[PDB]
Formats: sequence, C-alpha cells, structure tokens
Amino acid sequence: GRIIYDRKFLMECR
Amino acid sequence: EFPHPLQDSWSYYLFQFRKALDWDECLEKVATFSTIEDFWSVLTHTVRPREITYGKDLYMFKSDIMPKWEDPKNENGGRWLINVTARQDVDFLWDELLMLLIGSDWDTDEEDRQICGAVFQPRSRGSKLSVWLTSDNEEETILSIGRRIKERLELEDTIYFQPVSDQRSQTRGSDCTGKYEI
Ligand SMILES: C[n+]1cn([C@@H]2O[C@H](COP(=O)(O)OP(=O)(O)OP(=O)(O)OC[C@H]3O[C@@H](n4cnc5c(=O)[nH]c(N)nc54)[C@H](O)[C@@H]3O)[C@@H](O)[C@H]2O)c2nc(N)[nH]c(=O)c21
Repeated sequence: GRIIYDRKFLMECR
Repeated sequence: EFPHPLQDSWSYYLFQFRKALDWDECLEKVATFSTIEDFWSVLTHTVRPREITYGKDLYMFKSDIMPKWEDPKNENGGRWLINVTARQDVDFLWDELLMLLIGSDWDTDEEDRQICGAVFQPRSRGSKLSVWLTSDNEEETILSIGRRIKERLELEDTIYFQPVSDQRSQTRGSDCTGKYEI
C-alpha cells in the first residue's frame, strides 16, 4: 500500500 | 504526535559553486527525512527559493538516488523542465512540487516508481524547476506525471521532457524543446 498524502493534509501538518 | 511516515525517504542537497571544485563536489547533503514532520522542518531551516542567490540550487531526491546523471536510476532517465515566469512565486512552485513528490500524490503506483527527485535552479535569465524521472521512454507514465505537475503547480506555459542525453549535450547559454511537451 503506497502512502499518499494530499496537499490539504500536508499543509495542515505544516 | 507520532510522526507520519512517508512512502519514501528523501535527501535534500544544496549546490554551491566554488572555484576549482568538480560539479559533484559542489553538492552537499543537508538533510535526509522520512516523515511529514521532518519534511517541513527541512524547509523551515533552509533558505526559501525566493531568497536564494543566483546559481545556488536545491535538489530533493529519494535517499538511495544520488542527485546526478551518473546514478543508475538517473542515467537512462530525463527531466520535466519548468521555465519560471516573472509573475510566478517560486516559493509556491517549490512547496507545491515537493508536496506532490513527498506526499506521492500521483494516481498510480507506477508514476511514483518513475520519480527520482526535484531541482530548483534560480537564474538571472529565468529560473527553472525540474522533476527527474528514471526512464525516458515510458511515454504514458511520463505524460501523466507531466500533466499532474502542471495541475499542482498551476502552470500555463509549455513544459518540456528532456532525456539525460540531451541534458548532457546542452550548451550553457543556449536559448528549448523536449522529447515530449505539454
Ligand atoms: C545536473 N548536472 C549538471 N552538470 C554540469 O553543470 C553544468 C550546468 O548545468 P545547469 O543545469 O546548472 O545549467 P545552467 O543553468 O545553464 O548553468 P549556469 O547557469 O551556467 O550555471 C549554474 C551554476 O552551476 C555552475 N556550473 C555551471 N557549469 C559547471 C561545471 O561544469 N562545473 C562546476 N563545478 N560548476 C558549474 C555555475 O557556476 C553556476 O553556479 C552542465 O552543463 C554540466 O556540465 C552536471 N554534471 C554531471 N557530471 N552530472 C550532473 O548530473 C550534472
């Protein structure tokens, strides 16, 4: 299972 | 707050030219990261694209892949080349590009497999962003990657896919085509 994060989630983490 | 692991481990390099160093000796590895948290920490602790001095470049590559043509994963590959326009924010372009790569936000496993790394090159005559791919002849995958890059970076101008062979033979200062274009 490839680990995928969209930009919305990544930015929320930022 | 357990860290969020990435699909891949990545390494981040600065290219800084000094006299009498070979090209590859001007590269230095400033971080290796494998979590969303450490990805963002690298960016917060290194120079922003909009602040970088001309000719000092940023390379982000899957950790097992050296950021140079000579790597087995790069030697038969090619890059999507993006010519930055005056109106574009290079901070946005770089951040969106790296998010797309480290988040592996491609439709298919196969596209992710093609990915080697990304490069930011600030230049007086016009800056360049690139994504390096492992092959030069997986047309369908290469094209879907190019299409996704344009979407995520909100690019209007044509982007160019240039095999390593063409990159090697390119003359510094020549004014732009590709094996594929979109
Ligand atoms: C990716 N790559 C590049 N070179 C080599 O770098 C040159 C410039 O590329 P470039 O992509 O920086 O082109 P321009 O922007 O036109 O250069 P420009 O704006 O003129 O320069 C950008 C920055 O790079 C510096 N620089 C440019 N050419 C060289 C070079 O041949 N050796 C060294 N040490 N520094 C260089 C320059 O001082 C400035 O800081 C290429 O023609 C290749 O010879 C690579 N060599 C090897 N062996 N393996 C690689 O993977 C490789």
